[PDB]
Amino acid sequence: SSKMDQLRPVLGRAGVDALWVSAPANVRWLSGFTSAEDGKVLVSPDGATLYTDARYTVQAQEESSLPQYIARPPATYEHAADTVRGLRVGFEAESLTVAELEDLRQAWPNSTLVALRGTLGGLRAVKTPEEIGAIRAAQDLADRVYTEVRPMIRAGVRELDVAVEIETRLRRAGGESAFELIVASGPNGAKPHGHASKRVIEDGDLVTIDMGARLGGYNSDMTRTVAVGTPSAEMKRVYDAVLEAEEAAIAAIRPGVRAADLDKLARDLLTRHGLGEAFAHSLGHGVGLEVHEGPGLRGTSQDVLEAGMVITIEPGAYLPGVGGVRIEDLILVTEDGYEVLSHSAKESV
Amino acid sequence: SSKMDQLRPVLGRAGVDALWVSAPANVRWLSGFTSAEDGKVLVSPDGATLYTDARYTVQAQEESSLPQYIARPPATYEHAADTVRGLRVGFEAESLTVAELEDLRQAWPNSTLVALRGTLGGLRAVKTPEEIGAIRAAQDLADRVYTEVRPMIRAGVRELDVAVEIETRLRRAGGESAFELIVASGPNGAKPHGHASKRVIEDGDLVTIDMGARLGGYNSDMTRTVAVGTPSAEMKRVYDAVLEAEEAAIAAIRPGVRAADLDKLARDLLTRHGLGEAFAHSLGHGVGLEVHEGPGLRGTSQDVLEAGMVITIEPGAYLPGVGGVRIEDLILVTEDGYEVLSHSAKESV
Ligand SMILES: [Mn+2]
Ligand SMILES: [Mn+2]
Repeated sequence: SSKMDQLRPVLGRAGVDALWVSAPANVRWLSGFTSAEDGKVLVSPDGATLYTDARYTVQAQEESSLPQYIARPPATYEHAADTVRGLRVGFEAESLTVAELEDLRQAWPNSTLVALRGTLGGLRAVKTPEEIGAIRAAQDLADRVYTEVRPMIRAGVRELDVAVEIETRLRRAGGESAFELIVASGPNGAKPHGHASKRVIEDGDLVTIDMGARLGGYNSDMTRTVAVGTPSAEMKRVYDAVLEAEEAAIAAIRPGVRAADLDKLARDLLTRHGLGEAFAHSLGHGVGLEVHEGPGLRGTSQDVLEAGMVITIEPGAYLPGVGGVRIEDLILVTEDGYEVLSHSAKESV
Repeated sequence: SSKMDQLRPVLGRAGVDALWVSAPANVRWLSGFTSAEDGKVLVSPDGATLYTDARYTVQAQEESSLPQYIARPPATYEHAADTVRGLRVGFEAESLTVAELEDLRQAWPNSTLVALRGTLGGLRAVKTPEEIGAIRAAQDLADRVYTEVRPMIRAGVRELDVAVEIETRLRRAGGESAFELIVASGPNGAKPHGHASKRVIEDGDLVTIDMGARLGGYNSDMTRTVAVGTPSAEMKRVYDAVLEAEEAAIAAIRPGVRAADLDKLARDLLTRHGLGEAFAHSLGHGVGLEVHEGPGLRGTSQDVLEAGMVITIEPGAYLPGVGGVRIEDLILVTEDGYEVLSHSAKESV
């Protein structure tokens, strides 16, 4: 099914006749336009149109699978007004600002604007082979850089300087760090929040490296924890439990498995190994045009995995004031199982 | 006048009794909380309260000048509901999403939510001496790194690699690049949009370096253009005109000068030197907790400069397919003139 033919039944069930697409990732998903922060798409009974300004004329002509109307706001949605006369027009309420909604309300007085909240969650969950290729390229770059920087992770090095080395190499390759890099050593390993600080890595520390590459618009995501010297027996048990949990959750991936059941599998396992109050609250997420997108792997999730989806699996266990471990891989759901896309070594500790 | 005593008359003129502050920069401005993406402030007849969650308990106690209520949304604004009973409550319509507004509407059924659009524009335009100090520190870091990277800008070097060197050094210093770095050589100098590409700098090129440092939450911003080898006579005339324009606009800065009149001064000057259809459409902007904030120096601006404001002055002239020049300095308005905060050399060409 085409992307448009995936989207239209969703709009029907949501009770709207049209959709103003404003989230850059969904503008790009639908049209192929790669400067999507400066584009908008109207999906309507008349078809679908990409709105962008004249700076982008040639680019949009080359990239867009949709016809273009070339102008600046407010001419864009004013031109669109006659198309949505008398229609229920959905909009992305978790993206659109109130001021932007007011602008549309003024332009479309004979339309009914309908807020869509969770409606388009996981719209992009299943990737095409072209999209998978782009994600593989991003993850391959991530793996290359991780492999290059790994030996520099040793006693005497600041967390921050490890992060700088990773960033430098991703950028030089024509990519970028996908999100604020995490390099968490020793007690900093217990904060899932923290990013690379000036703390100096020391003998005995575990070091958690949480990183992804953005390349050609697509993201990757993985997490590794490594030992510098010999860790405490406690931290070794924690590492071994998190790795056991990760590999077990990954091994249950297949079309039809419920995301919540994956989360439960990880929870139960960590609980069996004495870490059932120390663990992260979501097992993982979709990855694509955004680092964090549908599906969601939490206990309450109603998501069901299907072939073509790309997700993370990331159990974590944190011991406040002591240390913590996260291990994460990027997984493609296949027709009868899974394929791990993130190839960097997972070491013993 | 305190920040609260600056804000309350503005709210009065805007016809509201209260304000839900959601823009991170204004949350931080008002409270001093530095993880302001995860804080919200209610300004009300009862006073002002910072809302944030328990991860931030100690930090908020240490940083906030305002009392704290500790919880996650929606408990935060539900707890706030009784405070705004029967009140007109302003909200930042250019920040708040429609979904977030719906959440507030449900929580506050006995309140009237009032959209504020341009209302708080330039709220933070005048900086305190502490804020000025933070901006000086950011700009000093920018100048240091620029001075360090400048000699590497030569024939054979990719624009991208110059950008990487700048980023590396800012990060290692405990700061960050304030915005996507621009290193624009040769014809790339004619695109004000473009960022550092893989283009190799060559003899004869001008190179425009547009950069700032974010450090401790505060931003800096400057732009330099340099010659690699000997430029064409045309590009030299363009450079000399832009520098002439920049220094002239800067020399007119004082309390009471209209931002629009500064823009006109630059326009007229470029026009006199045959570049009056080649120039940028805004002369500059405020800088602070954001790279781009009030005031605005465009022809239509109603802004009037006052002591304590920090702005950029950046004339530009672009010759499509050939090249272009931008030169920009960061300026503090003083009681009887100005002080240039950006100290990197401006070279001859
Ligand atoms: Mn990760
Ligand atoms: Mn600049």
